[PDB]
Amino acid sequence: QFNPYGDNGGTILGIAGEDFAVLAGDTRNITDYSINSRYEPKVFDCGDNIVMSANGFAADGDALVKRFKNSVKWYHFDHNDKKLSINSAARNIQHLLYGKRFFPYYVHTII
Amino acid sequence: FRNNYDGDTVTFSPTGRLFQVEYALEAIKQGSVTVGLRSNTHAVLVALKRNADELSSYQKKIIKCDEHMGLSLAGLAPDARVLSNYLRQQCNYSSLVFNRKLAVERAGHLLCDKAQKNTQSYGGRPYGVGLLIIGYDKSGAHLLEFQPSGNVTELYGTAIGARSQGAKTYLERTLDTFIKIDGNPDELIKAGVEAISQSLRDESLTVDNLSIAIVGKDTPFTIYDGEAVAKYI
Amino acid sequence: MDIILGIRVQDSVILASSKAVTRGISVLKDSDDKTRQLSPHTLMSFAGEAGDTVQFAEYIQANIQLYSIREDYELSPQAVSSFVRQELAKSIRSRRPYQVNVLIGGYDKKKNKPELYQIDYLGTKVELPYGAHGYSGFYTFSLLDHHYRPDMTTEEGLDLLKLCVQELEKRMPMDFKGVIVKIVDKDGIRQVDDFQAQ
Amino acid sequence: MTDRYSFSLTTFSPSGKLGQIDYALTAVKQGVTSLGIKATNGVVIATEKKSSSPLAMSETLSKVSLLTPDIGAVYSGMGPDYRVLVDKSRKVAHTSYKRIYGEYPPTKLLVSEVAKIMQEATQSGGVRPFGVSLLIAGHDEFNGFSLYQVDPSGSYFPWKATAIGKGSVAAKTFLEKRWNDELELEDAIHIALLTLKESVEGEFNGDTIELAIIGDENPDLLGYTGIPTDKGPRFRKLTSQEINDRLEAL
Amino acid sequence: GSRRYDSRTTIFSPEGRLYQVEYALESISHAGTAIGIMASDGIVLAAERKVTSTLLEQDTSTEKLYKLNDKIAVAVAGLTADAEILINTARIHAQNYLKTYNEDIPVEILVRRLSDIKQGYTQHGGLRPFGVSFIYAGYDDRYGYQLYTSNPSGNYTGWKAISVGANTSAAQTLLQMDYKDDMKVDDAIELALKTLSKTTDSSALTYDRLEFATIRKGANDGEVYQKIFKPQEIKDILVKTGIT
Amino acid sequence: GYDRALSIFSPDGHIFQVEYALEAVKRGTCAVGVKGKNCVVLGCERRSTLKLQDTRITPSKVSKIDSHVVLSFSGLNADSRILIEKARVEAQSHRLTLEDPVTVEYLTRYVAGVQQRYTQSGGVRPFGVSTLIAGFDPRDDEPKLYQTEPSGIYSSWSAQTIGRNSKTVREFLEKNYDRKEPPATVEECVKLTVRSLLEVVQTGAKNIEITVVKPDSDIVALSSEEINQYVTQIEQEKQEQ
Amino acid sequence: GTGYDLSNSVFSPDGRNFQVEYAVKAVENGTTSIGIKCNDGVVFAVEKLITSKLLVPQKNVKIQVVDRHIGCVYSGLIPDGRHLVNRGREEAASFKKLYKTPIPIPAFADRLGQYVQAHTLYNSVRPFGVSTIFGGVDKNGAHLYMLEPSGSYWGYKGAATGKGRQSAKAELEKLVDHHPEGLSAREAVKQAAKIIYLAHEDNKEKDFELEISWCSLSETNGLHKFVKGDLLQEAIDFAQKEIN
Amino acid sequence: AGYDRHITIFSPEGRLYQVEYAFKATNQTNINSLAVRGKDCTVVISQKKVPDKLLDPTTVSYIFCISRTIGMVVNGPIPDARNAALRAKAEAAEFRYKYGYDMPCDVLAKRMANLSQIYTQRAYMRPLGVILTFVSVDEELGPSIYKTDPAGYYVGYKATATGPKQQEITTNLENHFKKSKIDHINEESWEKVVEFAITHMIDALGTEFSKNDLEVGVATKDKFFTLSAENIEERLVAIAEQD
Amino acid sequence: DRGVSTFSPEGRLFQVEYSLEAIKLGSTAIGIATKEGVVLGVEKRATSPLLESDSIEKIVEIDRHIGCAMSGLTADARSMIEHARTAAVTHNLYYDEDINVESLTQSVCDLALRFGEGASGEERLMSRPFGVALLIAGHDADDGYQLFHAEPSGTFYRYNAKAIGSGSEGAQAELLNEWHSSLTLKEAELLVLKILKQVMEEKLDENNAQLSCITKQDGFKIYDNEKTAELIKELKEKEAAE
Repeated sequence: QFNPYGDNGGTILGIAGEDFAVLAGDTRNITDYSINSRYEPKVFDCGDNIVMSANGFAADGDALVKRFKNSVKWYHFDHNDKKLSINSAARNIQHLLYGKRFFPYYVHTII
Repeated sequence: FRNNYDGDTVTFSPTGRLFQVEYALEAIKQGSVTVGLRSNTHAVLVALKRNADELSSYQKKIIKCDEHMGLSLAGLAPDARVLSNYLRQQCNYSSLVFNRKLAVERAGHLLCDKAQKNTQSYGGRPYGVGLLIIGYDKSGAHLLEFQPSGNVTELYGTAIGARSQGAKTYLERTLDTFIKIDGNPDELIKAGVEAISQSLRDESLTVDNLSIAIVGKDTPFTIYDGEAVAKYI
Repeated sequence: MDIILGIRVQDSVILASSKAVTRGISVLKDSDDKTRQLSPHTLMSFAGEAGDTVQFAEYIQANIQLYSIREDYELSPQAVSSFVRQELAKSIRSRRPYQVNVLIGGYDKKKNKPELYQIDYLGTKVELPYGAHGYSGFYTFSLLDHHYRPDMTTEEGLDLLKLCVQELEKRMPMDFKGVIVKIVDKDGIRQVDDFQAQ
Repeated sequence: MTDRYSFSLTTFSPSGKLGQIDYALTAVKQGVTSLGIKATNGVVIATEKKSSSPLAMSETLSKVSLLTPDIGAVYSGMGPDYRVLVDKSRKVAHTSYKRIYGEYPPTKLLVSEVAKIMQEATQSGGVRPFGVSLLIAGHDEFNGFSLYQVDPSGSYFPWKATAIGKGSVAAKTFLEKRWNDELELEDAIHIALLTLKESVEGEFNGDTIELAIIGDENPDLLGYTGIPTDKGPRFRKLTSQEINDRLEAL
Repeated sequence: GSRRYDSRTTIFSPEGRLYQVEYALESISHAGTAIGIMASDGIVLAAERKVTSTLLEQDTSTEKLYKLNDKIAVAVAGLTADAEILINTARIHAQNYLKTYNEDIPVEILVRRLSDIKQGYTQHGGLRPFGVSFIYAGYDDRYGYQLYTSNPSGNYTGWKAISVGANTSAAQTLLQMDYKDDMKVDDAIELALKTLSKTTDSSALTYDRLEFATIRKGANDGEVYQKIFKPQEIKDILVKTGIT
Repeated sequence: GYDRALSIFSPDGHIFQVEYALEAVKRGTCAVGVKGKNCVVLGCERRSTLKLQDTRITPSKVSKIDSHVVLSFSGLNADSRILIEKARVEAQSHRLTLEDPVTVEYLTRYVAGVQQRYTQSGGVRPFGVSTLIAGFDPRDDEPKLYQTEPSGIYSSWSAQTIGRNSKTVREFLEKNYDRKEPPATVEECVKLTVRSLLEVVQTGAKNIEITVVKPDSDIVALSSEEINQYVTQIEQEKQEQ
Repeated sequence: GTGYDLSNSVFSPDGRNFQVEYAVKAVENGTTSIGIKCNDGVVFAVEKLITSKLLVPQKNVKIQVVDRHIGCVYSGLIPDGRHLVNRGREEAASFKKLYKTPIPIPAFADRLGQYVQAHTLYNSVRPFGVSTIFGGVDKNGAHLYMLEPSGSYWGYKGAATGKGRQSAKAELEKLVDHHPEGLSAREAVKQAAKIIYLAHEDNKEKDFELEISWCSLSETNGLHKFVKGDLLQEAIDFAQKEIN
Repeated sequence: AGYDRHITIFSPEGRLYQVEYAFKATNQTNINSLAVRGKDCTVVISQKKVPDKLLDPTTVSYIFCISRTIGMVVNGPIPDARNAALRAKAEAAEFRYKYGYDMPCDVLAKRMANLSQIYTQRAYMRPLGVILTFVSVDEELGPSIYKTDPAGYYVGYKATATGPKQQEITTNLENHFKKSKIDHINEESWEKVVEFAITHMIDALGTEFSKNDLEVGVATKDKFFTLSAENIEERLVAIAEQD
Repeated sequence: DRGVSTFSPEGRLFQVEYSLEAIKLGSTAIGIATKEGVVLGVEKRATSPLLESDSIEKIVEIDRHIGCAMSGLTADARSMIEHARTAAVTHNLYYDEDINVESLTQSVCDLALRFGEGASGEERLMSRPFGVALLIAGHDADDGYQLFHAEPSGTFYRYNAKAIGSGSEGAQAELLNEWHSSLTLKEAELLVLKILKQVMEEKLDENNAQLSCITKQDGFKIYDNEKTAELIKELKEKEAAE
């Protein structure tokens, strides 16, 4: 029977400094006991000073990131190039995820 | 003639004309002038913006479509909002699906075919806006002219809107010179502001009145207005 | 399940309905009223699956109230019960069926008699002198088969319910926290404020 | 593409006329004469074949049609409109009746299904009325023999005898004079033949006249034996010979 | 394209009337008169068949009087085929109501529904309206014997006596003159036929030109009965009331 | 799929179909509403044209929308039944989802929206109806009376009339209704309502219906006697003069 | 009374569809374009008017490829032409999807034919304002077609449409006569340049650019290809040389 | 205006003008055709005219192979003709697939005649400006000619002709049949039946033909096909000897 | 006849131009934008004395930071206001922020050409343009106080001051004169009151005219009659001072 999900490994870490933030991730992407790649970046600069990682099933991760980057693009067009503040990003992402509440993106996501 | 045949886009006149299309064409001619031109390294749009009062803002004529493409309008502004929005999506699709910047030429074909569908069917109306599209793609710099008849033409330079003929002659004369302004964004823009001046019987181009956009080799599509166009008057 | 008992006496219909609402491991409430007045002489009590129960009753109530205003007239008990039966019979073959069982107690003003209708979630309707849904019949039918007379006053009906409820509180493993008891007669619908100490 | 004619093409004019229905009746007026006569033991329907070329093979064009084993139809007006009405009537006899009750519709019910199809063409978006009047003859156990006329409007009326089309005012007058409640089918057939002769210009015979009856069960037309409660169709088209056999008796 | 051929059936005149409704009523005024009269113990429905011929089968014929329910009937004035469309749906409605409630549909509820169907053709859809006026004779245990009327606009009103079709003003005047509240059914039969007989454009009023029905409490029973008069029965009653 | 645009703008900016719909209202039987200290009364005229009517069964002109709100109208009777029905469905829906009955203003806004919408949708003509909506908000003792018209415009009124000869009866109320001193009794509010119709009904004992609405869902239609008593008393006072 | 010409699918009393006839007028008003069939392929050519120096030379391509082996060129309303070609492209993809083989040119001609005909059946559409010359090579030869606004099409030896169609036809007829066993792809290319140049006397007022494409079994391997650089220039010389 | 003359609704004389006008259109090509039946074959002859020298004469045709057994000649504008052709082909294939036998000629005609009846009744569809002549050797009825027109009419024929000079041919065939007293050409070979057709066409019209002035279709049991220019030449030569 | 989306031979859409005519018949509405806030005023124009004038609701709130005034066929405005509210609340739901005044205005203007008869654009059914113009005023953090004129052609201009309705070219000439960039809120209030005073047929009082404003601190408020009475008084007094 076809399983639409898989697990690509990876661990990610986000820390909020007082006037900086870091978001870190390993670059290993795995499938069971095989290494698919030793360097596959997983943390992305999304524009407007926001970094994002969506970890777990990479195919879902990439879809999500891509969709969020695209949402930043549209935010610019519709709101006269306004900056997408981090809190506004977070709410947006909740709607992206919840939109697939009954077929979830299988990722833990950190911005 | 005219009388009986201009009632909808589904009717030819007895000489084979499409009157609703010509009437839409007519809304362009009464828009505020705008000029496009390009060299091998950049493409430039300049538009004259109309206000309504001295109490009103000046209505925007330049719309950005992607990082490498954008346009100007003369005619019905909401029609431009529709068509540029479609162009935004076409660009976006190309990147999302093919990881590929949409060629300025494909953009023209897509606009032509969208316009066309509104000139052959019942209950539609043509678009009543004209469009100048600049872009910098894998084959360099490009300017396109779109007419709501669906005719899309690739050119070195052009103008559309009221009294556009001035600019169009000026550019037709300047051709060999402005085509060569390679790697000098400011010169080409100055060449465009000269072109646009050939179309003011009007009055005088000012700082809340002039709009300029530019795209080229290492330059994302970008728009200047206000204090940002001061250095060109 | 909940306790849903009806008895039709000479001049009225009495409905008794348990007060507990349990979600799994806790009783979240001991005063829940499992009833909706459909029309001034028609009462409906209900038991079954958690949200469906009140959604269904309230939906029925809305429709009868609509009819009441459209027609400026109060449908007969028998008319209301048929409407409800049809609704439940639809529901049993739909995507997600209302799992709700109802008693309808009405006083028919044109006939001057009370009427008690039992309808389960399949749309199985029967008119009866007394009835129940779920397990409640298993503990109370034998008392009701014994003492029931069609000539009973409202007051005898209550004593007979009292007994029914006591047999329930003895032999039934769940604590249902007593019953709210309502009477439907020629004068409309009233709640017996005391079945705790009556 | 797509029918965007979703408004009525037949509507009321100031005086109350429905023009298109009136105009349809005009088309019927110019149609070739057709008639029906009901006797105590059957019904006969008739009309002239008015072949449009002697190079045509006139037996490949029936104006008299079976709708069910016991019901037949004839028309006056536009033939192509009649033909498709027949298709739809045969079908409706099955979908609205035979597939429900396991028997054929009684005459009046079928007639009323035909009539409704006609009424709808008078009111639905984007169509014209059918340019025909039908005569439908039939038998059923509980009603006996009957004859019905159905017009472009969708109205139907039962008749003892009638004519429609070209010469119908004279033919109806001829029929009022010859009809009585005691006629046997051969008598009716005879009258029908006489009535028809009045409207027919050229050759009059079993090749230029078309005639059917609703009469007794014809078990020899059923196609199988062994079910005693099926005795076969009451509808029968007369042959060229049967018709000529009767013009000596003329 | 198609716009050009659209009559626009659902628009107002500058006076605020609906053209198609008024034109349809015009059409109805040319139809056989139908009369309905209400009494304490029953309702009469009488109607004139417009055009006959001696070859018309009167035995098998119905152009005016149709049963809706065992308790409701209508008289039709206008386009027969249109009336059948409506009558069939009205029959479905009565049954739906019976199925839902296990009670016979009250007369008004049925009348309103049909009138609403009529009103729709007046407001959306672009279709010609139905060229029909109905008189409804019915009985229910709320209001007893009831008489209503509805026309192509989908307006309906109730009446003790009413006419539709040709000559309604003449008919209405006569009815207003001789109708009395305590009238008994047998009287009403007389009144209805006398009125038709005075108002016709026919030379006289013979049996072959009438349809006729009563809704009575059946005389002997305790419950309601609809009698659609056979041609003979009409001949009888035409003599009983002295019109031979 | 019938969607022709029947309500359009014409060159002087009018919408003829809506204008003409008002012409329908103009030709309708007069309706009036007047509000008191603690009541609203709705009066309507019946026609004289034909009086062989069965008044037990003929649709009355004032309809309850819920137990605390009524609606009357002038114009096309059949059109009004569409609005009344939508209104009644909506009042039940509001109770079902909000757990309170509609306010009078809410119900009015609903009906006017329906009316407005039938002036910018394809394939429909506007309603040929204006309405008077009246009653009491749940748990409120302060009376309400609103007016809607084919265009979809609504507003509240101290007193108001619609339909034929509404000019005359308006004129009456404008110089007979004192805002500082609204009718204090049911009795004097009804009187003013009947008085105002008497400007236009002309010998109308039975040619006048009246509906009285009081706080907490207490609505009641007046009978022919009760109304007649009122006509009688108004005539006698006219004849000291 | 008349007005038989206001609406697309109306037969005039002599049986003509005036709207189609008016669509032809828009074609006649277009740039001239042509096609010549040679003995293993086909050549397409077209006149592009230089409205002004401002048009980028070589850049506004008029000739279009369908699938891999079909060229179409048209005169009239250019957007109509594109729309015809978009349809042709769907139509060939579908055929290839289902049948694996690339669409035969006769098959393909009818697909355009049916679609263009379709646009004379209803008043909710307008006819095409183009004539299309098109063709290519298939499993059994070269094929050249022209398709009118009525949807009429046939196979041609040579074909011409637009403002200059009379000179073009006369030139084309000369070829057919003076080469009765065939012409070569190379000869056809030159001959095309010539005819377009001759055709350009009726538009003598403006400057023009020549555009040529071909599909030949021997010269392009049965694939449609634009005539570029050296071969285009040679062809231009021939026409220039032969103009005097 | 004269709206009743633009769509297919009745004129006050109960006519459909659009249908009449569609019949006019059937003559715009100025081609005549005729069909006759053999003992066991069916022949259709149609004039072939190629005005333009720039045309490929092999592609100018009004004769269509509808199915293995059924052929059709059209009198009318080519685009309507091809619309009819594609439909009949689609109908003939689906019938075969749905019911397990080849669509009969008469039934195809009825079907296409019904489609036409609809254009006559629904406003949104124009009639087609064509007359369709269908030919086969039907497995039950033998050689068959069924002809449909823009009114939705159709019937079977012993033989028939269509086009501007329809009548001349028509009267010629009538005369032949008044004499021969039977309803077919009495020849065993299709070759001869083609010879009879051309002969009577020549006599009716008063013209000679080269092999390029005609187009010929033949139905036999289980095949319908058309003749090559060369096939026709052999037949012209034959008529010329003895005559 | 002739279709709803035909162009005139001059290049304008008939229905839209005729729609603009209907707006000229409408009550006057005036907006004035200052650095201290935006003021929105309107003539009520009750059609008769027995009408309760507080039920005339021609100024409405869209969100805390955006309000608008209407003029023309005001019932046409109800669905625009609804779409408007929905767009502001939805933007906040998706982004945890206030919608910009401009984007909100743009969203309302997109409705405008969505009219036709089964057209060749998308799936946009509404039988005619809207017959009502809107003045939309708000505050947002990027562009401060803003006033917009949303028309049924779908175009919207930013203004420092703007009048719409029957008294409009009269009042616009007047605003051309009075408006300067350093106006205070109280000045704007007084200015709007004065100009309605000039162009109204009726004698302006607190019952036949209505004021509102939006500020960043307190949001959009409709002023009650007492507050506006005082401001009318203040204006009569200041005029009677030369």
